[PDB]
Amino acid sequence: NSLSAAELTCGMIMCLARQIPQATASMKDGKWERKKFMGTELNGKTLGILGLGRIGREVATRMQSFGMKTIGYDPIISPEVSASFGVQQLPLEEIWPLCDFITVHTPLLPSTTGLLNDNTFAQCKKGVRVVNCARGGIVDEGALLRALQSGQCAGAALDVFTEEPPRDRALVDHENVISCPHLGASTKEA
Ligand SMILES: CC(=O)c1cccc(NS(=O)(=O)c2ccc(C(=O)Nc3nc(-c4cccc(F)c4)cs3)cc2)c1
Repeated sequence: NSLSAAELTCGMIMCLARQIPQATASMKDGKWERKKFMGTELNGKTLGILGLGRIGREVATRMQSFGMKTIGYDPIISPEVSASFGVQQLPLEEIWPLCDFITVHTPLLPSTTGLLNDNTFAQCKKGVRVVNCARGGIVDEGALLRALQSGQCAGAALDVFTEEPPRDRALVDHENVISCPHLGASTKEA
């Protein structure tokens, strides 16, 4: 249930940091491009977790074992509660500039549609990497594409889309985007 989505989320973080999907595609194309796929060490990097329910918490404790600094926001949870599972809660506007990675684990609500958009992408560190394994639309897909084309977002991992399967292929086809056909709950155990 929740663990299958959390596990996919953590797998997406790893794939963004080390470009494994892109590296595998390169190898199967007969190339050996070690320089192109220089990646990111996760230890010491900051992961922003938006939404601190069950799945957000599971992602947090897994990624803490990699030495990631886990910060986040959830308007239902108090900072004292989030501290108990190791997530430093800050106001959203303080979160954007600090994150190397951002992952969303909110319900899809009016307040969370387009949570990442043109405004908040601009508040991020240049080169932020974004994961959406929750619900399509939490990350504004048009804004995400603009951030990818500018370099403001260095990479994105999407398990979900506003339309499934997506009809607009701009995100899926982007070289810095990794994607899955909504596999979040696709394990035999789940
Ligand atoms: C563990 C504990 O003692 C405790 C204490 C109180 C309640 C619970 N219950 S819970 O843990 O199951 C749970 C359930 C729901 C939610 C939740 O609805 N979160 C949402 N976030 C946004 C959100 C909007 C904008 C930006 C953004 F980043 C996030 C919208 S709604 C969060 C946690 C548990």
